[PDB]
Amino acid sequence: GCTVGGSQTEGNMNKFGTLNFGKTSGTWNNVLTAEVASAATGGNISVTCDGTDPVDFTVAIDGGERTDRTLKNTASADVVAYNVYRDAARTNLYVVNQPQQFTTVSGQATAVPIFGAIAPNTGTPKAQGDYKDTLLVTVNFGGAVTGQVDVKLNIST
Repeated sequence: GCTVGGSQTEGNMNKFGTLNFGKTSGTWNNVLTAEVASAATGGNISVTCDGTDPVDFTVAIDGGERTDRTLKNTASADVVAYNVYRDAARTNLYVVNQPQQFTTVSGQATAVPIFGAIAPNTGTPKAQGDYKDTLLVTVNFGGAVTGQVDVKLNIST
């Protein structure tokens, strides 16, 4: 058997972790980054399987609450687009609903890295406040577990 590590059960859902982009003013000049911090330890989500042989699994991430990976501040209608990648260099997007291919490492927890990015926004001021989204991450073992990742950005003064 296999399980997804770092997950917490809360009200008949699994919470895998948080993708927190931090704090910024309503415009910003740099790429904003984040990495999923698991609910349990603040590290990567992972997969562990019993037995010694490697196991094939996939990881698919949806488009969030609005389908287009946008963070939203409820008070305003304002949104900020983002995306998630498997790699630090952002060469490998988690395409919406398309599985990424993994193998477990024998006898070890196997990381499922999730990197977030928000492009610079030098020209369009966003309203102050908390921005949120929730991604659903599905882990399927080729031999299924869905969890929530809470995405966060705060726009301050």
